[PDB]
Amino acid sequence: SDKLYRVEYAKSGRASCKKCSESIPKDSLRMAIMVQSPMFDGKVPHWYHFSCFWKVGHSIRHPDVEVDGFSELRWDDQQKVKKTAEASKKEKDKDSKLEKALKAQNDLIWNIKDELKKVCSTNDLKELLIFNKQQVPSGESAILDRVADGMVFGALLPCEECSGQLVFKSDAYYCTGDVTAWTKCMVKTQTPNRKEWVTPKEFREISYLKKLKVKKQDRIFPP
Amino acid sequence: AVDPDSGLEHSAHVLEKGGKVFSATLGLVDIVKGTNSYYKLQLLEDDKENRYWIFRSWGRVGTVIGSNKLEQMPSKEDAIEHFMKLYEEKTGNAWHSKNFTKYPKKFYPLEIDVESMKKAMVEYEIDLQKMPLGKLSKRQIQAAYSILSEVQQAVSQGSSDSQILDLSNRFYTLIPHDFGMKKPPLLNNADSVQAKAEMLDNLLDIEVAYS
DNA sequence: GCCTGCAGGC
DNA sequence: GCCTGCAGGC
Ligand SMILES: [Zn+2]
Ligand SMILES: [Zn+2]
Repeated sequence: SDKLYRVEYAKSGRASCKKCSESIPKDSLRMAIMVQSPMFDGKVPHWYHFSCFWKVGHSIRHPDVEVDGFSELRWDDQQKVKKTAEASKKEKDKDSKLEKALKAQNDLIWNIKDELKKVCSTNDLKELLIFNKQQVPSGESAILDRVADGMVFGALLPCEECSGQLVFKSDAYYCTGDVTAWTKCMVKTQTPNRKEWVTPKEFREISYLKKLKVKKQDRIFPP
Repeated sequence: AVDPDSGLEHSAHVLEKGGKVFSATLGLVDIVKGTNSYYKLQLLEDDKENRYWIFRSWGRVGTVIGSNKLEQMPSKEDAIEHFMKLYEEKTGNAWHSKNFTKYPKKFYPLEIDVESMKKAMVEYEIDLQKMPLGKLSKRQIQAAYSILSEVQQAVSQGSSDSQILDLSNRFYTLIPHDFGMKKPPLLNNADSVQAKAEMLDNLLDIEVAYS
């Protein structure tokens, strides 16, 4: 949310690097530092190629939290980031098991997202969100991430106070409703209310992914 | 009154249609994200000619961050259409209507009206410090004081800190301050509320004097 | 805050 | 191919 560094996958190719000053491709790994824009009120991301970021003088010792959106990346890319950052047997086993179950939940989500990208269009996913009484976000990546959460963990029910929609941040689920026309609803819980997912009549690939889902799972959050 | 960042302070005057002073100052505040932004919008006529401009200015209150844009409109009427379009896009509610309905993440309008100089300069600078965006209307100041009473009552209740947040946002939007780059502080402390209350009392006395 | 390359809609 | 709104960039 209010962090300093932020990593993600390119939502478009118009982003110009700040080190090499050359365009960046789409669907590619990219990091950035948030800095106050001298042109208006609010932070802005200065983006950098993954290769160009480390030869500038930024010392990040633990990207596990210092970087926004680190938990929503592919596990191999998370590992690559951790490695580049530098350039109790019962407690250990419990921790390694959680790290392995977290890796399992990660690549499972991404594999479901990939199958969706390969066998669905943009307007296709638009209708899917509307079916389960969910809001339509602004962004292709956003729409994809929400459809994956609704399939696995279930369709989110409205807020109990604002009656608004909830979304997943790095830490937990946040509410995006408007308690008033001035401020926004500030709700945060790692366990929201939600009914089960409903694939419509035209959901031939329901078994193409949902059936494969081992199912009976719940979100595993970072420490 | 014309804005100086446009460079036409002496060259032009604000156009008007009786009670439609084409000059608005809007503000929006959100403390959970630490934003306190202003928006000046003006439609300027020439001092005496058939030349009309549109001026937009934005940024954080009492802070350098924020740029401006002065664009030349073709005629003396379509400029009004652009004015109204941007007004609605930034506030939600219409340019002229009794319904001052607030909108989520949308601005809200603000009603506006010898070694002696070596010190008068400092006095005017501190005046701007107290009023980072200029003079206010007694209507809005009294509304701010009533919201202050609401906040005092809600803190006496010691409950619904979300309502405290909402009321603090409404107030700071109604009364700007030069927080610099600092996040606007919450109004949960009795000392802070009484201090801002006596500040508003001093300002209201100064304004009733100015008559 | 404003600018704009771009994709869906026709 | 045109067009117009906008999610993305800054
Ligand atoms: Zn680069
Ligand atoms: Zn809510």
